[PDB]
Amino acid sequence: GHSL
Amino acid sequence: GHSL
Amino acid sequence: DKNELVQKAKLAEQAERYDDMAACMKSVTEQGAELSNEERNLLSVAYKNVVGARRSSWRVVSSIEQKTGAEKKQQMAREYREKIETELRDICNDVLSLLEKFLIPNASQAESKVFYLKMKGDYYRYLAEVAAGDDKKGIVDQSQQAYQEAFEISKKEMQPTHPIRLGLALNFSVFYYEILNSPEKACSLAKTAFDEAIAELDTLSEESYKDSTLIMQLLRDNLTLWTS
Amino acid sequence: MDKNELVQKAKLAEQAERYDDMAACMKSVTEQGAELSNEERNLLSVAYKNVVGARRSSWRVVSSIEQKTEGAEKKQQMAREYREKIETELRDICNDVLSLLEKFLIPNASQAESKVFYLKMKGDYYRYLAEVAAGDDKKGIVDQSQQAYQEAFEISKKEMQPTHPIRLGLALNFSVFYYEILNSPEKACSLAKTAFDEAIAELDTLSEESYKDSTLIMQLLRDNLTLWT
Repeated sequence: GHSL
Repeated sequence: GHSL
Repeated sequence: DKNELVQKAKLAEQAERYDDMAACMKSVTEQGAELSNEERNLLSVAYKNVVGARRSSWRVVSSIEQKTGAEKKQQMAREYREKIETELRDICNDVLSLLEKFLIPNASQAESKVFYLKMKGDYYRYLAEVAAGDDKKGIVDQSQQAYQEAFEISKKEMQPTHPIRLGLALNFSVFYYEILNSPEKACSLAKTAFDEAIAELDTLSEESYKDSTLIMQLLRDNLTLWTS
Repeated sequence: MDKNELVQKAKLAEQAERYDDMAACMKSVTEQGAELSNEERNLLSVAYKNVVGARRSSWRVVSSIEQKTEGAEKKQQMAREYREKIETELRDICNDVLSLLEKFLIPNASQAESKVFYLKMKGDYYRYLAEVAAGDDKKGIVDQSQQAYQEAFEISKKEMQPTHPIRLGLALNFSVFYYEILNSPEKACSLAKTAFDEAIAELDTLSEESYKDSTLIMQLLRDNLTLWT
């Protein structure tokens, strides 16, 4: 899961 | 140029 | 001198010396004036790298500690993970102190408030990643309160394509997914943010459209990964 | 502390990519005075390679910014001052390694392989000093690098097979010294080409343990030859  |  | 510190921080970033870059931006922050967009980005990029190294190290060592059985080696991984945890907490507490003492009470602009409150949410979420018991609950509550206030202000004040508003939705959805184990809420947040931006593409600004369309792609990536 | 714990800590630090921790652990192991096993040798070399490599990479970046800011004196002065700070860290790390080599590692080397390995290392860390040397000191630094490489070269030529990865690795780094430090393309190319051809003529002396390292270094040798021509 990509966070900023 | 490449070194190890 | 502020200009010199900012210029030094830009050099440190190119050199990939993130401790140096964080120390410069911390000194800028401690002077007490509101930060420009540039200095805000430099401070956030600096600490994200300083904390990111520990988060990565923590995951690796915690994974080694769990996959060992061999009691002596497992003790050593536990103690090293604990050491890495102490650095991580010290970095987060540093950032969160700056946010509390200077940045949030001084933020005169909606955009800056959202930025700093998002950052406050992020650094409590990093603390929640490694927190344990009654401690974890208070930390998780602090992360959600910051994200929720940031979320409300961004919806009132910013266009749906604004990179800060989109980045907040991205990280808030990650919080719901991995901290609150709530993929349906995470997907709903990410999907609504994407759909509201794509219904309003005319609010894209030439200065920011590359950031915006990149974060929209990241939101849909997460959507894609979570619903499969 | 206890050496086995320090080594295990070093291996953990390597996985975590905390190379400062890894180097600190292996430096303590080295200072206990006992000859390093092959595994300990490799750990020490990897740690300091990463610790010094971080500064060498930052130095190249900042030094390039310095050149690109010619005609903008405020920015260029700041890039120069930052380069000189990085250079001080770089010298400190190299002096650290070189002192370990002098006091513990080279005197303890009981095999030709270990001798060559540590002499090559000495040649390497003097070469990194030469990359950022300026004044009266440079020619002596360059000479120390050359003498270390030369000693390793003679030993390896007498005691190791052409396909041995430490012999090949020495030829690689020595040829880079000739090209980048001595400014001698012909000696660089002659060394790299001879090492390659001698190895390629003796491929069946490759062991299963080392053929991947050896064939990799051969490729690197020919890469350098291509670039240098």
